Order: sequence, then C-alpha cells, then structure tokens
Amino acid sequence: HDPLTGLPNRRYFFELGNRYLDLAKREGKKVFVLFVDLAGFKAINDTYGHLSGDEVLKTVSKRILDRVRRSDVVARYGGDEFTILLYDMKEEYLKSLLERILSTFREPVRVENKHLSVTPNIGVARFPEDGENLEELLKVADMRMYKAKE
Ligand SMILES: Nc1nc2c(ncn2[C@@H]2O[C@@H]3COP(=O)(O)O[C@H]4[C@@H](O)[C@H](n5cnc6c(=O)[nH]c(N)nc65)O[C@@H]4COP(=O)(O)O[C@H]3[C@H]2O)c(=O)[nH]1
Ligand SMILES: Nc1nc2c(ncn2[C@@H]2O[C@@H]3COP(=O)(O)O[C@H]4[C@@H](O)[C@H](n5cnc6c(=O)[nH]c(N)nc65)O[C@@H]4COP(=O)(O)O[C@H]3[C@H]2O)c(=O)[nH]1
Repeated sequence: HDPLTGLPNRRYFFELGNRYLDLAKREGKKVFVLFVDLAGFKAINDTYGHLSGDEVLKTVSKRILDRVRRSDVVARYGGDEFTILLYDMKEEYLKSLLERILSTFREPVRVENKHLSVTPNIGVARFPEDGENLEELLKVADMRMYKAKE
C-alpha cells in the first residue's frame, strides 16, 4: 500500500481491479473506471513546501475513501493522480457519482489556518464498452480527461 495515503498503489489497483472485471464479466455487470487528476499541487509545493502538499493529499485521500463504497477501489495512481473503480454502476447514476466525487476533492484542506484547495479533473471509462482489461480502460479514462481540458 501507498505509504503516504495508506491507499492501494498502481500495482494493487491492477491486481484487485482485474479480478473485479472478471467478476463483472461473469455477473453481467458494468464497472466504471474514473481517472482523477488534481491540479494545484505545484503551487502548494512551491509556496508551502512538499510536506504541506503531502498533508493535502492525505486529507483528500481520507475524504474520498469515506464517500465511496468499501467494496469500490480507490488507489493513488501517481503523485497527484487517483483512480476509482466503481463496481456495478449504470450510466443513469453517473452524474450523481461525479458530483459527489468532485465536491469531495474540491473541499479545502486547512493546513495551519491556510485554506489549501486542489482542482479535480475526471475522465471516465466503462467496462465492457471501452475495453477488456483495466490497462485499456485506464488509458481511455486518462485520454478523456486530457481531451476535455484542451
Ligand atoms: N459501486 C457504487 N455504486 C454506487 C455508489 N453510489 C451509488 N451507486 C449506485 O447508484 C445507484 C443510485 O444511487 P443513489 O441515487 O445515491 O441512490 C441510493 C441512495 O439514496 C441510497 N443509498 C444506498 N446506499 C447508501 C449509502 O451507503 N449511503 C447513503 N448515504 N445512501 C445510500 O439508496 C439509493 C439506492 O441505492 P442502490 O440501489 O444501491 O443504487 C445505487 C447504486 O447502484 C457507490 O458509491 N459505489
Ligand atoms: N448517495 C450515496 N452514497 C453512497 C452510496 N453508497 C455509498 N455511498 C457513500 O459511501 C460511503 C461509504 O459506503 P460504504 O462503505 O458502503 O459504508 C456504508 C454502508 O456499510 C452502510 N450503509 C449506509 N446506507 C446503506 C444502505 O442504504 N445499504 C446498505 N447495504 N448499507 C448502507 O453504512 C456505511 C456508511 O454509510 P454512509 O455514512 O452513508 O457513507 C457512504 C456514503 O457517503 C450510495 O448508493 N448513494
């Protein structure tokens, strides 16, 4: 597990997530893969130091975990990237999930009375439509996040 946030890492998101995809295949369920980029860590790190940036990451991680199911997967994909696997999702409920996830990551983190906030950008991929494996789905979600901010 990621030492800073305690969340599963990139390696673990795959080991876990690939099994969920195999389960969804058997159960005839859909799985939604969210790629979350957080903007604003460069400014926090440059101004206050990497340790304040790490406190922001830790609080944001805890907040997201508390707002998704314990059966869903939240991983620290990279430095300022998070990946979320939502098991047994449907298109009709997506808008509500995105609003909940965006509002949670957008909440300021009070670090010694300074109000530090990051800006989330989310890309979505859907299993089985967007791919057979988690590597494929993540690339689709990542590219969608990239193309929307252009
Ligand atoms: N994997 C995953 N799927 C999610 C998650 N959030 C919502 N869904 C999916 O979206 C459906 C509708 O969500 P809702 O509008 O919040 O509508 C929900 C909500 O109002 C309530 N609900 C169910 N569980 C919880 C919960 O643990 N906490 C809260 N506050 N409400 C819950 O019951 C309604 C119906 O729930 P469901 O039949 O299960 O139907 C849920 C479920 O299939 C999620 O965090 N992870
Ligand atoms: N709007 C909405 N939010 C959802 C949904 N599913 C999960 N969440 C969010 O994710 C948090 C953690 O879900 P959990 O791990 O299943 O942890 C849940 C779950 O174990 C249980 N719980 C609450 N409501 C339901 C429910 O309606 N059905 C079942 N089976 N369990 C529930 O209590 C724990 C804490 O619930 P919360 O405090 O509500 O905290 C929930 C809620 O903020 C949902 O379908 N709709």
